[PDB]
Amino acid sequence: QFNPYGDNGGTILGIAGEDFAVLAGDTRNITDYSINSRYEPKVFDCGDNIVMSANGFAADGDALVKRFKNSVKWYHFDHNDKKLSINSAARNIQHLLYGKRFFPYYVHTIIAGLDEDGKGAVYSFDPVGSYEREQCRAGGAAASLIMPFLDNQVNFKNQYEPGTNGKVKKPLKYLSVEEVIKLVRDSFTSATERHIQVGDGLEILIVTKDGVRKEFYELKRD
Amino acid sequence: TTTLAFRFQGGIIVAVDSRATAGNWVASQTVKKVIEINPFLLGTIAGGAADCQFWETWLGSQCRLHELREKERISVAAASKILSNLVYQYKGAGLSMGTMICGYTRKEGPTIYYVDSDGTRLKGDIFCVGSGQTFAYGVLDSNYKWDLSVEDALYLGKRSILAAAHRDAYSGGSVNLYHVTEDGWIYHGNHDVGELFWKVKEEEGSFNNVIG
Amino acid sequence: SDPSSINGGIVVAMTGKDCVAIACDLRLGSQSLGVSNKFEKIFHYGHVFLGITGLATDVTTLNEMFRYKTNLYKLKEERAIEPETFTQLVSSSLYERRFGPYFVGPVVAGINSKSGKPFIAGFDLIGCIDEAKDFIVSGTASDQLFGMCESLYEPNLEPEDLFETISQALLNAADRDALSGWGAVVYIIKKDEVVKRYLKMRQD
Amino acid sequence: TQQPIVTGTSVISMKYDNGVIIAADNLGSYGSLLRFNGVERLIPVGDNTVVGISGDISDMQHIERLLKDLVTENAYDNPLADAEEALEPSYIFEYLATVMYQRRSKMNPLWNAIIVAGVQSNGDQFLRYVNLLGVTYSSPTLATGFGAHMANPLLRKVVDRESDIPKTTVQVAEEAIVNAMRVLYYRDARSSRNFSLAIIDKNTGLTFKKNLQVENMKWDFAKDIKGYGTQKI
Amino acid sequence: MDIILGIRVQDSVILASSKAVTRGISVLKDSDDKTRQLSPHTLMSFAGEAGDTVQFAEYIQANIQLYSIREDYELSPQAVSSFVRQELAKSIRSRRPYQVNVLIGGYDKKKNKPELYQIDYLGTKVELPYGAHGYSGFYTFSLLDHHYRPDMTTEEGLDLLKLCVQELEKRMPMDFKGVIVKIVDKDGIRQVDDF
Amino acid sequence: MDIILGIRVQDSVILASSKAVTRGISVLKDSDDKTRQLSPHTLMSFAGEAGDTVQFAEYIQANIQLYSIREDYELSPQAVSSFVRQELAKSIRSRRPYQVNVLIGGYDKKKNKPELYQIDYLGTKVELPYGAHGYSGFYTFSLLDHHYRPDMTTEEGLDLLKLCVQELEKRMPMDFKGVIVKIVDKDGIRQVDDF
Amino acid sequence: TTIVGVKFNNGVVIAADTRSTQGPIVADKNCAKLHRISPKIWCAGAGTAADTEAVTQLIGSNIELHSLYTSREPRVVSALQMLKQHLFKYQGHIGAYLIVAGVDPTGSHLFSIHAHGSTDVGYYLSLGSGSLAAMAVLESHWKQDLTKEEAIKLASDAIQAGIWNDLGSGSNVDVCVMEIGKDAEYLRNYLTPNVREEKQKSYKFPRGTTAVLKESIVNICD
Amino acid sequence: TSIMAVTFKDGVILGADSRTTTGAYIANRVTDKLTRVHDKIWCCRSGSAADTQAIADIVQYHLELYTSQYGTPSTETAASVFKELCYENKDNLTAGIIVAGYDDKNKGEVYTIPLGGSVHKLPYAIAGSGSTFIYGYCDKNFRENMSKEETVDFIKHSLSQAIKWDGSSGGVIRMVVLTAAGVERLIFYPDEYEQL
Amino acid sequence: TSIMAVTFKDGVILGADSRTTTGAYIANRVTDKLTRVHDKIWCCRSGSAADTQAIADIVQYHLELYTSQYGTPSTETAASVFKELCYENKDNLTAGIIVAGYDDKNKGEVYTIPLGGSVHKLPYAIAGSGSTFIYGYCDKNFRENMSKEETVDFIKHSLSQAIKWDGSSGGVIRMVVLTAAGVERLIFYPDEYEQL
Ligand SMILES: *[C@@](C)(CO)[C@](*)(O)[C@H](Cc1ccccc1)NC(=O)[C@H](Cc1ccc(OC)cc1)NC(=O)[C@H](C)NC(=O)CN1CCOCC1
Ligand SMILES: *[C@@](C)(CO)[C@](*)(O)[C@H](Cc1ccccc1)NC(=O)[C@H](Cc1ccc(OC)cc1)NC(=O)[C@H](C)NC(=O)CN1CCOCC1
Ligand SMILES: *[C@@](C)(CO)[C@](*)(O)[C@H](Cc1ccccc1)NC(=O)[C@H](Cc1ccc(OC)cc1)NC(=O)[C@H](C)NC(=O)CN1CCOCC1
Ligand SMILES: *[C@@](C)(CO)[C@](*)(O)[C@H](Cc1ccccc1)NC(=O)[C@H](Cc1ccc(OC)cc1)NC(=O)[C@H](C)NC(=O)CN1CCOCC1
Ligand SMILES: [Mg+2]
Ligand SMILES: [Mg+2]
Ligand SMILES: [Mg+2]
Repeated sequence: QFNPYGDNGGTILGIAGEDFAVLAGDTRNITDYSINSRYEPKVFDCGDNIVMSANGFAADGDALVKRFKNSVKWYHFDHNDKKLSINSAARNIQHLLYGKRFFPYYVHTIIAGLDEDGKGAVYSFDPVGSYEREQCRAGGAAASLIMPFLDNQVNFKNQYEPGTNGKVKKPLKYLSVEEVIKLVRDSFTSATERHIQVGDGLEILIVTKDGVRKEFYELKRD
Repeated sequence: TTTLAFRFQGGIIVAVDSRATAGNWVASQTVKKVIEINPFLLGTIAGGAADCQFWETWLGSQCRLHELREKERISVAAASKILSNLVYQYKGAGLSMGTMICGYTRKEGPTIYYVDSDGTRLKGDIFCVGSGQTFAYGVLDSNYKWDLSVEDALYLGKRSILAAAHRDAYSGGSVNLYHVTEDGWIYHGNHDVGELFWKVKEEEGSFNNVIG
Repeated sequence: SDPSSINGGIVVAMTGKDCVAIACDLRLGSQSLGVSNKFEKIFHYGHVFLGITGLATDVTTLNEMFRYKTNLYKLKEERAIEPETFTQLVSSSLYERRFGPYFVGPVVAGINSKSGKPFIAGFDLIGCIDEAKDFIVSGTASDQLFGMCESLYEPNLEPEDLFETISQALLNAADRDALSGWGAVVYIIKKDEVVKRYLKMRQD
Repeated sequence: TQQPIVTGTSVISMKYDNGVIIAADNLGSYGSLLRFNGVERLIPVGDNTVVGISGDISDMQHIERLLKDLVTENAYDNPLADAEEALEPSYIFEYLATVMYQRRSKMNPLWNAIIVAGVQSNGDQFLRYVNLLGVTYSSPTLATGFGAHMANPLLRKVVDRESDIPKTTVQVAEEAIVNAMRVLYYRDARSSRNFSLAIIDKNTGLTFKKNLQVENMKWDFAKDIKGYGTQKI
Repeated sequence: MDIILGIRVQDSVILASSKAVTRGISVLKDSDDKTRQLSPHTLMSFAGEAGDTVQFAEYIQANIQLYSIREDYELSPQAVSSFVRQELAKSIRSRRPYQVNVLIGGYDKKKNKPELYQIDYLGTKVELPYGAHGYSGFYTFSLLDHHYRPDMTTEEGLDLLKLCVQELEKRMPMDFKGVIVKIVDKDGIRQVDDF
Repeated sequence: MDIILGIRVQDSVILASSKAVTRGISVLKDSDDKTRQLSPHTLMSFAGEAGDTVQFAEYIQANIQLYSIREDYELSPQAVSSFVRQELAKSIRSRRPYQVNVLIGGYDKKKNKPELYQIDYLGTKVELPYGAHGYSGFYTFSLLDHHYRPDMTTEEGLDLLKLCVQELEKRMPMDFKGVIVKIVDKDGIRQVDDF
Repeated sequence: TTIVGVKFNNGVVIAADTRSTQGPIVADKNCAKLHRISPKIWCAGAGTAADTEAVTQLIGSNIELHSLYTSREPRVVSALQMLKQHLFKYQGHIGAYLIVAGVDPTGSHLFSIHAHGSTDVGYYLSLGSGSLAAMAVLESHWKQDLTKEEAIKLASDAIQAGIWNDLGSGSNVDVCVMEIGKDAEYLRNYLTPNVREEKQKSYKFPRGTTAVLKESIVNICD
Repeated sequence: TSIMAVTFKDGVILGADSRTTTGAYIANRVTDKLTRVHDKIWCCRSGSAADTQAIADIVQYHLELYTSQYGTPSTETAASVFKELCYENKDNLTAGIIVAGYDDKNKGEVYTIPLGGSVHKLPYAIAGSGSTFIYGYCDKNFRENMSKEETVDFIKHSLSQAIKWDGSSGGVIRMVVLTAAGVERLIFYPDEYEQL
Repeated sequence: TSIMAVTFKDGVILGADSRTTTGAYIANRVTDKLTRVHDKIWCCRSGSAADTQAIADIVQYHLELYTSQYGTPSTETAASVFKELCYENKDNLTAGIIVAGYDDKNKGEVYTIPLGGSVHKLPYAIAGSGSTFIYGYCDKNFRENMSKEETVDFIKHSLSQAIKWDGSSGGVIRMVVLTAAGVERLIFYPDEYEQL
């Protein structure tokens, strides 16, 4: 019998700073045990300082991004070129996903950008439209590997202040763009070591008030 | 999920956990399971995350349209029945929703309505809904009285979620407290189980099963 | 009805400079119901330490079995069994039940008393030995542990530092798994002293 | 819900310095039966694009008609149909990709794997893949079916990344493709000796080669092999 | 067979077990005692598949009584629980396993300490301050997490047990026809007739 | 939803309906009223699939009330029961049928006679001196076969009903949390508060 | 797995990758798939990991006892016969896919065995998930009358094809050369083209970061 | 597989392709499907490689032990041993075997043993997946008491067609000639037989 | 079924057996599987009798309506209409049809349409259950630009073998000759073709 879904592998990662936000994703694309492409981007600039990635089944992923990109376009036409805020984009995406509740897009979606106070924002979705704003989110095949590392290093979970008898927690603070990119690169190299569907290359999209910058890094090709 | 809400002398207490699951994977620890429909209406949610989130946000829109059309805030009964009639249309399609529409109006007084995705709609004084409802019921029922103070009632709701957060593997993260009075709902803060458990253990002398 | 994920639990092991560490959580449940918060998963036979995850009845049975076998070993050999030798014994015993296996994920850890070399190893349920320089992971949050260990770990860590790394690897991995947690224990093993520490972790 | 009946096997392709190469054998299999031997599975669109199709042949013939009809429709009310407003490889691909995904979304797929090879108007090499699921991807080398498993490894030794494309000539690239086709003939049970090859260069244009054969085959070592183990005679 | 509870307090172990025996849409009996005395200071309650439960309980009882006669000595609760666990651990990989869950409440005379062991049909043993099998645990564990203290008396333990039964009678779907309560301490085993 | 009974006596119809609403291993409510007043002298109790029950009961209620307003006249119990049956008879061959069983107790003011109708989810109507849906009937029918007389009073009918509830509380596996009893006679519908 | 075997002038060479998988996760990044049956008879294993280890040890044990009984150096055909009869008896349930090779008084030999107990003979062979990637290379570059150095190159190249192009294979290349008249040389980690790059950051925690409840000395002595 | 055995004036000739498949992948393109169970008693193997191989080994063992006690066995005897194994284990085997041998008294003989485990003595026999495509050709072209060169051409042309149409058949065409003269191995490559 | 169509010098000839089976029972032993969709455009039907019959009737209707408006249709046009029906209803049909026709410009033409609904223009075509057994024979014996007598012999010998080996084929051998001369029906009985 025909099976309409497939698994294209890979993994994605979003981190928010004080005045910036990053959305990273590996450039590998696979089916079963074969590599389809070593460089197939899945993190996209969607305009209005919103970056998006829908990792899982690439056909559904591309379809969704394509529809959201189109949603942004028609938002400008219908509302006098108004900038789509990150919170508004997130709610719009929920309706796109939930629209296919009974024949879902097999993707874990993450968007990143700046909120209306100019502060870094990461939103993340389940396949059918459930969403939540966070400082931190990993998605995709290697999400189970990367996410707990982020809890530890971004939100300082399970870390206490030395010599305080485990009574005072390590204080929360924003990370610099330099420190965030370090965590991203280490997250992906670690994931590449232990997950077969992750590797080849890493592409990071950084979002500041100035615009959207890109950075590329090699990953292990085995 | 574990969610509860109970009626008492001083209004309604509403308490929920904050964990989301994808099987045995902990998807989140910081999820909002109380939707604020209006200053006098709250909706707890349990079940499918998207179904709950989507349809309760939708419910709020229908309640807003009611007060625009009728120049009057919607009743708790009418609000709960909009949602129950909606899910009933989808009966069999596979929606998963366990909600408790809690609020106050002049004609009704403090009212709680249990509504779920297979069409059941029940008015009542006490309800616990979710994977850890039984754990919450155990603590809540054994300590419940109508004459509880606002201070004691708030704590009992908090302590009941904590109990379930501990035992139920699919509940935890943190406790979100609310108190509904004649003047509307009042938020009583987010309480992380990471600190709350040990605070309760030490002060109350409970949780002797755990290695202190 | 998946034996490996009924009771829940995790074990992790690491090497350092002239030392090894092995750690485990304390949860035993029946699917969603948490039952016990005292269920330790690490055992020792002389100076050789064995951690076991998976179906709890088999965890208990295998501990009793390896105690049995190592006791007879010591009586006949007139010496304590070494980690390398014990690793082979575990593999033999698991593969003996090839078509009716113990649903477990064992982890051997210890320092060879003759050479002084730190040693760790892991197994699948059927006996396949997984030897490693750096670390071994096992249990319902193995994916999580792999991610934590692969990023946090570095070679030649001192015992006091190694304790922090392994503890943080376990704690943060356990908090992303529903069937793991509810307390934790860490063994720091030096050539001729062993320190056992109970960690404070979130109880949900 | 379909099942493929008459099927075509591997389609292989790669980029080189000035353009792209694509190839596919001339077989129409009917399960294990090698039923039809004169099947062309490379279909040119204009003088700058070649669509290579594997999978169900009935659906391939449907796609042929769609492309044939696309050329006609593009010519309507279009004075620049053979110039600035000619059909690009990217246009042809996106059209097919749209169809493939729409059909899978209706649970009635075109049971194929497609590779669109061509050269754009600005000289850029175009090479992209799409299949019955609507999954799309691009790479310096692309292959379908057994080609993905056996051809790609060989073609990636020539062009392993983007920077290797300018360093690869048409002579080197074609030789790798022809070698890959031989390896596939050795090892794919639903392949044939006869095949077609197409080169789309930005300078010399479209060169379509028919009735090629796998040659220089190593079979001589077979005579020394006896039994499966202990047998000597 | 459904509800079996256990609470270990300062100087005793208290076992509560439901009296209902149901088959189909009929409660065949409402006065059923779901325990066996394994030895003078060791009591085992049980619940599970029909027939298997009593057959297993009595089989264990026979073996422990045989040991007592042979050695003229009572086996410790820890030793009995280990024996029981091993029997269930054998069973689970048999042609037809015993589908029986048990609680073993005993008073160790050498240590002068009460002990409560919870063992499921797989052979999963745990020592606990309080235990339960079946759906009961989903209510009683959280309740006991709150109200239990380690230094409680037997009388306090019975009130704590009454609190569990009341909750179960309120929230459980099935009518389990109340419970038979038994206390295990230094003076042996005795039944609370009025509960 | 589980236990709904009905007894027609000399001058009235008595409906008894269980108060429990259960889902999973939790009794969510123990004071649930499983009836709707269709008209001043006609009462319908119901039981079946969750959601369907109330949705159907209220839908019927709305239709009968609409008829009452339009004609300024109360429909006879026989007429109401026929309308209800037809709705269920349509339902059973729908895409998703109402899985609801009902009892319709009414007092016919023209005939001065009480009437009890039993209709299942298939649209199977029968007029009876006493009726029941679900597993209740397996106990109550034989009991009423013995103790029922056609010329009984309402007070005698309530004692006869108490005899049924006692038997169900003794032999039924599930705790149905007692019953709400309602009487339908020449003076209309009223609820017995102490049962 | 990816495993190969190549015959040459005066002997035979076998090779293998060093990746072990459980699902999509890499269980072991440097496992040993080349197995010694006897001093000059070695065996490359693919399939169920424990089965390849167990079946090769069992036959190796019985080969040793046979060699002592007969006062003769063991032959490859004996190992072949014992392996296939064992595997056949278990009707494929022992999931071992082996390439058996070695030198003995009869000469140099190269065979493959499948889990169900069927054996093949060849000058070049490949088994495992990356056998197609390897066989593509072997079919392209193999010729009659290979030298020792040429055979090692061809074998390792065939393993590399699996390492890079197959997700079920990775890490390093192990080789074992079995030449006639000489000792068999086992080249553990002959190539290591997948070295982990320097991490961006050291995650060494400040001492006292972890909260502790209890301490105790464990007694390991008598 | 495509396999066949053909009797002729001087004896009998066995023929086979060289393709082994695991699905659509060719695991071995130079397979030897003609196997010796005795000096001048050979067989063609089709079906499960593991099964036919295990059977042929047992038969070889039985006939070696027969020869030690009772001298050279007949071709019929060999076929009987094959049958006994195939028939008694029919539930667990997928083996279609053609037995061919040369006696001096009985000359060339061919016995075919299909899946069921039945025995059929024939002038010539064809079997395996690719044999379906050459029933028509072989029936029209076979003659009794052919010469060696005629029989080699008959097998070569037959297997050439079987290979051409069957995807599960291919590679080289191996043949084994059984006569009073001795045993002769023949091979024929694609470049020759494809263009017949 | 066994069916075939063969082009030759003067035009094209269609051939077929006459056996219709419902399981192992022969429902009709004198079936006419060669059907007219136009004056000199005929087809051979294999697969489901009901399906191929319903299709052929629709095609006959379309070509009659084509002739009323645009004059005589080409053989290619006829094959296209068959294809359109077979392809678009592939999920609900089991029809393997061979279309054969004679134009004056294009001479003899043969199009085969397998289960999928694909079209294949060929010099000759074979189809149906019994065709498997004659791929070898037909490939070796077919030549282009044969005479009428040669083509009749080719079809007769081919279908004779297909019938001999296929249980689902039998009875008489019907043939239909399409040339400029006109349309000629031929029949051949068992007593003749069996002993070829
Ligand atoms: C507890 C954790 C029980 O799991 C709660 O019910 C919790 C409530 C909640 C409310 C708001 C936001 C988040 C969470 N529910 C979940 O965490 C929920 C559990 C669940 C999963 C699947 C279900 O099948 C219908 C029913 C309940 N988790 C999710 O919804 C997760 C995050 N998402 C998915 O599993 C995505 N699936 C949903 C079903 O459709 C396919 C995709
Ligand atoms: C490559 C990696 C396959 O992807 C190789 O075949 C490799 C061979 C090998 C040999 C010796 C030492 C290490 C590695 N095989 C594996 O790594 C193997 C992959 C595999 C998983 C499941 C299989 O069948 C269900 C077959 C092959 N991995 C394992 O054997 C791991 C260590 N164990 C398991 O996955 C658990 N087993 C338990 C026994 O039942 C099968 C699953
Ligand atoms: C042709 C290819 C098919 O008819 C031949 O019969 C050929 C005969 C042969 C092969 C090698 C040496 C001598 C003779 N058979 C095969 O190539 C055979 C195909 C086959 C597989 C399974 C069968 O049913 C059990 C029947 C035929 N190939 C194999 O045996 C290969 C080596 N193994 C597999 O494909 C794995 N099988 C094992 C059995 O279970 C299914 C998977
Ligand atoms: C030979 C016999 C088989 O290949 C031919 O194809 C022949 C073609 C033919 C028959 C009559 C007139 C013109 C052409 N086909 C049959 O004889 C056919 C066999 C067949 C049955 C079902 C099939 O799949 C749907 C395919 C082939 N026989 C029939 O159609 C007979 C009349 N009916 C049945 O056997 C009843 N079938 C109806 C379809 O569902 C299964 C039961
Ligand atoms: Mg790889
Ligand atoms: Mg929890
Ligand atoms: Mg016939």
